[PDB]
Amino acid sequence: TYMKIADYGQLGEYTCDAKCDAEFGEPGNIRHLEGKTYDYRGVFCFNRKNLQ
Amino acid sequence: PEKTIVEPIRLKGRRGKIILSATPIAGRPVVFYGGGLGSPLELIPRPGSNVLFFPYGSPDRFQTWGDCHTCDVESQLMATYVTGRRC
Repeated sequence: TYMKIADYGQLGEYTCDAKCDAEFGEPGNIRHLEGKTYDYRGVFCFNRKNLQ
Repeated sequence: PEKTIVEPIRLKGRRGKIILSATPIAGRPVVFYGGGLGSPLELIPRPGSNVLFFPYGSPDRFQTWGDCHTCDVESQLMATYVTGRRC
């Protein structure tokens, strides 16, 4: 499992002057993905007479 | 008369003596197939008898190493000819 940053998002605008205030903007986003591991198998046989 | 026979052969001997149970006619090539042989092969019999010598030099060997549906045992070797007389 691993993290990912979807987007940083915008934080803070070009506010005017003489304005005792500020703006909260818009926070980013962090997702948390994950993944498996798959197996691969097989089988094979002989007759032990021609093998000998 | 003029019967035709397809029959399996069970090899016998270190020189490869094949005994047929019906004495092929006279000069028609009796044909051996299966048994790992890549292609059917023909041989002339001796007139009146039913003993053949398998050529030690084998033409092909279509082996099938590794298989779990039949344990690649073998396909058995057959032989095909015609017997009896004409008239």
